[PDB]
Amino acid sequence: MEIAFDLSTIFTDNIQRLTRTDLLKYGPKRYWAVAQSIDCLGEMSSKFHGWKRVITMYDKIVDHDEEQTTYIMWEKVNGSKSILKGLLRVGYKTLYLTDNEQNQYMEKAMCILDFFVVPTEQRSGNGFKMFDEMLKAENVTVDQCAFDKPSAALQQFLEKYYDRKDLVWQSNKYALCSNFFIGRHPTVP
Amino acid sequence: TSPIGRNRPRHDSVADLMRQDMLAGVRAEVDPNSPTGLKNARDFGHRRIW
Amino acid sequence: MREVISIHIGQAGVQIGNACWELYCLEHGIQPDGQMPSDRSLGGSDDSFSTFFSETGSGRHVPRAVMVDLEPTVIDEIRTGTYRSLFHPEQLITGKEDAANNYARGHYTIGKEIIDLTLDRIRRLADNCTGLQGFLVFHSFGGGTGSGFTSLLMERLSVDYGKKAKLEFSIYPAPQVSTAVVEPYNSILTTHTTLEHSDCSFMVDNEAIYDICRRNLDIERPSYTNLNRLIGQIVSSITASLRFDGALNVDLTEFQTNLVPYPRIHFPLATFSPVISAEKAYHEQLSVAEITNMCFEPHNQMVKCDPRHGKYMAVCLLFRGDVVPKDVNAAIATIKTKRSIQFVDWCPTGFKVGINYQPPTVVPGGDLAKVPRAVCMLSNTTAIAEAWARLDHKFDLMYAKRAFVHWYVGEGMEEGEFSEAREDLAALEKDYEEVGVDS
Amino acid sequence: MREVISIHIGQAGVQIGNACWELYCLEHGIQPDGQMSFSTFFSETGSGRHVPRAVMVDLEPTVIDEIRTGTYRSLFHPEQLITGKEDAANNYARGHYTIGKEIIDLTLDRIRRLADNCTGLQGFLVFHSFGGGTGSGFTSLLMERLSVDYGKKAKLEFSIYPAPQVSTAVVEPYNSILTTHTTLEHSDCSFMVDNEAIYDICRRNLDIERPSYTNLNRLIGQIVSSITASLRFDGALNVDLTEFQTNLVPYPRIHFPLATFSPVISAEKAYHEQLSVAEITNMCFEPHNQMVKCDPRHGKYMAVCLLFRGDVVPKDVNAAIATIKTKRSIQFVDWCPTGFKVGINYQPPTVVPGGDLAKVPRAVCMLSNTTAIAEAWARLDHKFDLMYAKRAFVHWYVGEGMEEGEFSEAREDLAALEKDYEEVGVDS
Amino acid sequence: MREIVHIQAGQCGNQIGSKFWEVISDEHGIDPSGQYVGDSDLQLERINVYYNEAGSNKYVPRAVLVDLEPGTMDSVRSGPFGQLFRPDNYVFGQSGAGNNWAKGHYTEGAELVDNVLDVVRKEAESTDCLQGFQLTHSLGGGTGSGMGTLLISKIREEYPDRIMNTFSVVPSPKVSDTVVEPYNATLSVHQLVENTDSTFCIDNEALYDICFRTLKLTTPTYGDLNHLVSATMSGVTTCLRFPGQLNADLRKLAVNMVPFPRLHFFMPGFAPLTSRSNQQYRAITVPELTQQCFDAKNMMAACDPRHGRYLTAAAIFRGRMSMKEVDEQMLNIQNKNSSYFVDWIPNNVKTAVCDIPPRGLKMSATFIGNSTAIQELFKRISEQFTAMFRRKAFLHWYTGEGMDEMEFTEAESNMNDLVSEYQQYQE
Amino acid sequence: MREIVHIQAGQCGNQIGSKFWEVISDEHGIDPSGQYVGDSDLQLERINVYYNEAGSNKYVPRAVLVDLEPGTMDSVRSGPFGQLFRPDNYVFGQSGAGNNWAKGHYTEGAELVDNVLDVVRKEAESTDCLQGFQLTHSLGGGTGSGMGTLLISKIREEYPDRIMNTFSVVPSPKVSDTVVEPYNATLSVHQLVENTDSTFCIDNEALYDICFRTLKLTTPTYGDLNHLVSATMSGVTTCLRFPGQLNADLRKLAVNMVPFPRLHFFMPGFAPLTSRSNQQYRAITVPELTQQCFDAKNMMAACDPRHGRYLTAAAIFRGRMSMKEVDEQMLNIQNKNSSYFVDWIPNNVKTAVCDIPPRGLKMSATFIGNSTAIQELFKRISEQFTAMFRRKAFLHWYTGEGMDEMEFTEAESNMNDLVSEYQQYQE
Ligand SMILES: Nc1nc2c(ncn2[C@@H]2O[C@H](COP(=O)(O)CP(=O)(O)OP(=O)(O)O)[C@@H](O)[C@H]2O)c(=O)[nH]1
Ligand SMILES: Nc1nc2c(ncn2[C@@H]2O[C@H](COP(=O)(O)OP(=O)(O)OP(=O)(O)O)[C@@H](O)[C@H]2O)c(=O)[nH]1
Repeated sequence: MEIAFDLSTIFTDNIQRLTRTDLLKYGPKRYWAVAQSIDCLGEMSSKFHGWKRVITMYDKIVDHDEEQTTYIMWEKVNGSKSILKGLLRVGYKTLYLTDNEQNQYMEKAMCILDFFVVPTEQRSGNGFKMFDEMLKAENVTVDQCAFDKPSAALQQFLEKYYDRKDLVWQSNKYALCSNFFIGRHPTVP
Repeated sequence: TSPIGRNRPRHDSVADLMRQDMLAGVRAEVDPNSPTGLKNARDFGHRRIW
Repeated sequence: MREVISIHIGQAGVQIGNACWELYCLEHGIQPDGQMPSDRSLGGSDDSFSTFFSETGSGRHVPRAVMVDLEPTVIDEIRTGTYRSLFHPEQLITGKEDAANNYARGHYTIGKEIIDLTLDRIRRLADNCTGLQGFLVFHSFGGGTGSGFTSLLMERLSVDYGKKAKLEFSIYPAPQVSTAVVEPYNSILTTHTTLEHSDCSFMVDNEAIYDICRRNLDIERPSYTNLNRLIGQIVSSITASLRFDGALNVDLTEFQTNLVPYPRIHFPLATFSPVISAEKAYHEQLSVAEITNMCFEPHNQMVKCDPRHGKYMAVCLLFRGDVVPKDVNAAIATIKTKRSIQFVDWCPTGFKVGINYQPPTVVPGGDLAKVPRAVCMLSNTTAIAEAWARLDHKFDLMYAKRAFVHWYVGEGMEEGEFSEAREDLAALEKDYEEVGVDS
Repeated sequence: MREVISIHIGQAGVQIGNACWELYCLEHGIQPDGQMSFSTFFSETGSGRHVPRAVMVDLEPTVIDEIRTGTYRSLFHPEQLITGKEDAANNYARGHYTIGKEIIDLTLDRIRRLADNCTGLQGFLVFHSFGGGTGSGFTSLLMERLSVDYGKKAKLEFSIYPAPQVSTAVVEPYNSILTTHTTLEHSDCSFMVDNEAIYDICRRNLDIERPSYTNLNRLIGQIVSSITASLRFDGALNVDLTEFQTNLVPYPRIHFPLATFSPVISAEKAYHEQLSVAEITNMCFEPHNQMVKCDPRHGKYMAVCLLFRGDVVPKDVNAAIATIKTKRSIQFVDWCPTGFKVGINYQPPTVVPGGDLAKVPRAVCMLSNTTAIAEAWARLDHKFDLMYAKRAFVHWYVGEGMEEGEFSEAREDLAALEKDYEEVGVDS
Repeated sequence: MREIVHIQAGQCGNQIGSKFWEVISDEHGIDPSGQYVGDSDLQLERINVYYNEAGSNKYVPRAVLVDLEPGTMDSVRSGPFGQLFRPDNYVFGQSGAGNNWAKGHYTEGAELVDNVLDVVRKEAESTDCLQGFQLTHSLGGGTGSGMGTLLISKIREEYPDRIMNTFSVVPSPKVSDTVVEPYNATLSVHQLVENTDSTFCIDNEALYDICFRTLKLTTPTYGDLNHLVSATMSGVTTCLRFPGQLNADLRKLAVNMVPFPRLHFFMPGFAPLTSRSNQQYRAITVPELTQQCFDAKNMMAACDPRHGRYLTAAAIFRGRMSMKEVDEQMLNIQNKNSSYFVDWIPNNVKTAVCDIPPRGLKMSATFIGNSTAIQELFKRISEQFTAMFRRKAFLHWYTGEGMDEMEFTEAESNMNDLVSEYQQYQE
Repeated sequence: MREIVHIQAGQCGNQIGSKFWEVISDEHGIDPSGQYVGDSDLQLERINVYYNEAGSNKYVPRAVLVDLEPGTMDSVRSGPFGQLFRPDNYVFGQSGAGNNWAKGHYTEGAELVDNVLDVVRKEAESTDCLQGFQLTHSLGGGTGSGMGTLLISKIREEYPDRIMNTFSVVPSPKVSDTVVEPYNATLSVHQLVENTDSTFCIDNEALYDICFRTLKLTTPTYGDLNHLVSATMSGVTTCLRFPGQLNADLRKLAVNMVPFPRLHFFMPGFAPLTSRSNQQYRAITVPELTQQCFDAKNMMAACDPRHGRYLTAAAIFRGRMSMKEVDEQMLNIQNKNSSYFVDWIPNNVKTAVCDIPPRGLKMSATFIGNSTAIQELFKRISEQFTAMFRRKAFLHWYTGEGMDEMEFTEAESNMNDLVSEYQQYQE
């Protein structure tokens, strides 16, 4: 939860974009703070989900075959001690899509790998700023991103903001909006 | 590129484990549409009747 | 953790394996190249995909399957098809040339050339396994490659493992649709080995699925792909209990205990009741009662045999989807009310119910309509004896003239083996006749 | 901080150095023209140019001219590319006595200049081949002079050893026998490698139908990178060169260990393999996976060093070591119950673009001192005795300044070394 | 002071036990996370009967969850109340018994029962005074029917004095779901007869009938059946956990309900069972509660109580009420149906009143019946077993596992002897 | 008032010391920059024992960092608590000793020990009253063992009265990683016996076994082992820094443990080690704490404690707890396990209580046991040393530095003497 480092000296703003290149530039050789923060955030995410494994750590992110980006928000508390607040991950992956009436599709989509915020900061409008900052950063809309097995709160948020409800499920455990503007279906439904 | 430094060997997991204080005690609700959620809501669960 | 090993032999076995593995990849959300894009699901229902797919150090998933054939072209299709990277390359075992639809070639001469490699690959796969539940075998009785290699390999698997379950879904020869002029010989020969070294064998008739697709699916001229998809649906419905949670689960041990009254009576039927086209299914609710009624309809059987001419001994109903036990009880009561479905008097409760909340999965562009619930009926009945009687009659007629004895005996075969297999199958038919009479 | 000097003699050594320096540039991100932790292998100039700490010497300039016109022409400082006028013609006597002295002074002066450039000189690296004339006479002269000058400094070398069947020169046994005397005299630890074994490895594991010298040199460079990684990359249980020598040299003369890089498998097959620590450790000891054409089961293991790289956990290493020890087939000397030298590095190996190696997550290089290596000495001694019983080609050597008795002295030294190998392996 | 140890075997037993602890935590005011959230100290004054305390206001159940297949184990752990249980109490083998009595009773149960006995004994020695063990299992399955009986025999060996309760589910042909279940039932009946102090037979057909008509549930599932069973669970033992005018523990119920040692098969029921729409249609008071405790269609067992006279009956009431009103209702019920009770017993029914009713109900009554009508289910199971054994329908599996025809004949003879003993008092 | 000088030699020593300083800063609420950010005034009451005042509310450890490989020093400086130390205290050489005891003791160690002793003396003269020296090192390596032996000899020569305790990591065959490590261990145990008031043996195999069994860690790392050692070390010296009902500092412990001057090898342990799941469901109590302290598995020596007899044992407790509850537990332990304690000592057990527990922990117990079972490690080391010395396995490397072969023979005899005297009281 709490990190014993002043994140302002390394992070420019409250919410930072961390591409694989940025992780390389923020290596844990002398910047252990950011690696420890991301690992603790992933561990908290897995503990909340009650899983037997963790899916968000520095090593697999930097070793991941495809490029990925990470968004972290924090808060200044002490001179050399700060607090961890949230996390956010997304990246490019290729998927085979199928909409209503069994129509095959294939395209590159923004697959959000994970969402999590610290339980002590639950509710009170946390993470919507992350949503907005990401969609401004890579200039994509909600309809253009893919969701990886959303939990109930996630499509609740999608109907709360942007009113994207009735998420369509996919055979590959992914979920997307009912609006598929990509077209170019390989197979006639 | 550059050499890849792994924090996993430098990770200290017993620090939480040795500390009797635990951030656990909270569980994520299973999706009702999921087979686990369906089982939990129907076979495990029961709608009030008295 | 529980896992199973699937073995596919011959062109029929390989194609069935391709179809069923496509269905498994779709069910578990696995890409055709072996990737699992669902990162979150990797930490959740791990056992589901781990039942059929092994986990690699790179995050990829390798199916626990063995692609073996005496000729490479059918396997070359996989190495060139969409799923080329799905399967581990070493499990794609290819011989030099086919068996030319000869059981002796696949049992004595050519089989032994790669049986050692196949056993080594199976041993390597099993060593990585920890909670192995059984083996799935896919082959065709009437062919030469399948009937020979399965005969050679089943005994080796039995002596290697023993108590481990061995389940095979095989295409039984059609009473009227003949593809190979010498298929009855191979069928009679493999009947001996499939009886001794198995736990339960599921008969399949090509003409049965032909007429089922003609009637229910309205497609006049189906290809082998539709049959492969339906058999994949059968096997997925059977195995859904192991890899998914449900009320009143039926695993391999429960299935074998319920559906095998005697060691030689392990030849049950198989049928998927809710087969219907997309346009037709929209007009019916397909509730539990009607699908349960369709279960016992002779037209819905995937083996060309008349159930009314025989009787049901034990029946298993592996319901999947939105099913509650009250509907199952009402359906079973209604089934027991009618006297057309006649049961043996010594087995009053020969029904084994199994329910899973996992809905059936339909492939994109699939013939099967999306349905909330599905039931896969597995029944041990004496009506299967008529097909065996017809096959024995055809075998006797062919062997009386010694029409193709020379081809077999030229590949290390003894003529007495034909008589031995014939008398074994005759004794098995007599065993069904004896067990079918009421006390 | 901790620098090491590499010296290349002969065509084989020059090509192996080319490959290893390409691999080092790939690992450290140094551009092929020298543009851009790395202090071990490179010296950073003020202008930003990175110069490898390597010496390129060959009596025939063609192989050096290949680099001087190749991709890495700007990588190496020009004075490091020492060249002669004509090769040794595969003659050890020509390589050393009559010719090598012409440029040995310049070569040793360049070595001294490079050594004075750095401060933490851990040791020396020499790449050469026993069969060749230059890489045996010039190597002998240069390394004996280097040992005389420095002494206590570490001296490591990687020597190519003639195959039982693959012999590209008829006079290979003579030069190999002549060099074996002095490689036992000055080299602190010699890494002997056979080309035929690498060919077999490429044919079997990598499934390459038509191997080439490029693949062999790439594998050798990978092994050199693995052994030298502990001096330049972080990781628990670091293994320094001095630690390495202390671990694998139980006797002053028994310093000829084997070498192998285990996770060599095709890319289309690597993706479908777990590549666990236990599995790779077990297949390290495969008899056909050793790059010296001798069966380890024939001899007995005496001192084994493992250098794990990438995602490695010490508990998995301990489990693998216990499983290996339980395997009675992998025999060990009774007087060294703890001969396993475990080393772990956090830096995963890199893959050369176009190279046959796949991007494994973890890798380990196994270096074992075993008595099974005596088979190579037996083969070489048999060949030399057969070729010298009738004095096949003694006239060239005696005419190029060396004495007839030198051959007999080398043969008796080889016999003594084989006797020492036989004696050290007996139980106590 | 009077602690109780719970054992759960098989998937059915584990489900019923999970519902049991859910209901008990509801009554005892325990949060699913394991923290006490109750308001009345009476809920906590004797919480030691079921829950061991961790000191930091945290309680863990005194339960032994065990099953051959780990699938049921992690299914329970993933449940809403699965977190509450102690991880060291989760015992499992490799795979399920396969509905095979021999597999769960002679080989696989043979290995697992050592660890099960170890954990049970360790957990029992932590109690000040363990009154006894109460267990939930299913007769129709293999895991329960075999291994639970083996554990019962072992515990009886290790604890000849402590009371034993076997809240078990018996199979019936009407809602039969397993082909081989009669074999398990006949193999387990003798063990239950010879190693149990109190047995409460339960049938799913009776549960479905009650839900369909008595309670009018549109589409009840196993959850509601287990909830009714758990309501009976709490009702039978409500005396030990709360004060009452007529305080009767499980020992007193056993003494009143067991005229003879081999007649310890009971038949339970729940009184306030009424549909949601009929809550205002009916007002609740002692007369109709007492009447419903003896109603045939409100009874937890499939067998009709009319065909067999009650030997002894037990009505355990809860909540504030008048003792004399209860006595008058019981005497009126006894007199108005004297043909339904044995004459040689001067007073068949013995009651017990608690001062705390279940939450959501003004007052509740739990019925226990030692009626001779139980012999009907045993007769049906025995005739099914005879029909199956006349041709040895599935004997080969058990014989391969090590079973013999002699054991089958002995079990059938013992169960027929029990039926004959019931018929002896059936006049 | 009773300050302690802390020195870290060898890579393992530096890592353990870094983890220990991190743990102490966590206990004392000290910022990694050295500033005090604690929430209690009791921490600053005795912070001077381990830290030196820097004026502006900043505190720096009284630690001396020495290592011949600058990479370890660079890693520590770049680590999470690198800035906690001051750059003056850092000491390093050019290259490591290369696992060569002679290299690290006769030439390179001899050249570095001048600066090492200079900085150690400069730190020592700045104290108010130097209670003693503590040093972290590993016997298996070359640099750590040689430098530790040389430095402990030098400090004993310079400080003939102060307490010297060394927290050494004893190599074991199961997790052996160095070929020549038995030689280093044989050469170091000589000086440890000669000039150390107390040496705490630590085995990596035992730590891995504890982490796998009790902790149930998925994949333990060196960080976890260092954390365990750090927690034990902090527990040992808790009497000096915090008040308690019964104070037991280094001198009192040293008096109460050793029966004879040269039998000064202790085997530590730590109580509250609990897995993730069992943390919330284990009633941590003084009986539980002492049971796990005396548990064989929890012990950090690979030797089985039951394969010997305890001479003297001390358990140091932290947190509020009644004295009688601890005394009764100690009497129960000494009575039940009387066969494991020597009879010739009237009271084999030593007790200690501290009022302030480790941060985030309700109460903890630290166990140290001086049992004859430690002789098994020395027996294995002597066996390996004799096996290697029989054929002169690696003696040429050590003789190259001028060290005589006769030293090996004398050390082996002293190894026998240490085993013999331990075997002398072993019965
Ligand atoms: N009232 C309930 N009966 C159940 C429930 N689940 C199963 N059963 C009954 O269980 C009976 C079969 O017993 P089990 O399911 O425990 C099978 P077994 O004992 O062999 O255990 P497993 O091997 O672990 O499956 C059958 O008559 C079912 O109707 C449930 O949730 N409630
Ligand atoms: N592994 C390997 N061996 C090589 C390579 N190039 C040459 N060799 C070996 O080197 C030997 C040939 O003799 P050289 O050492 O090149 O000859 P030299 O007389 O010393 O030097 P040159 O005359 O300049 O070639 C044979 O053993 C070759 O197989 C190479 O790229 N890789």
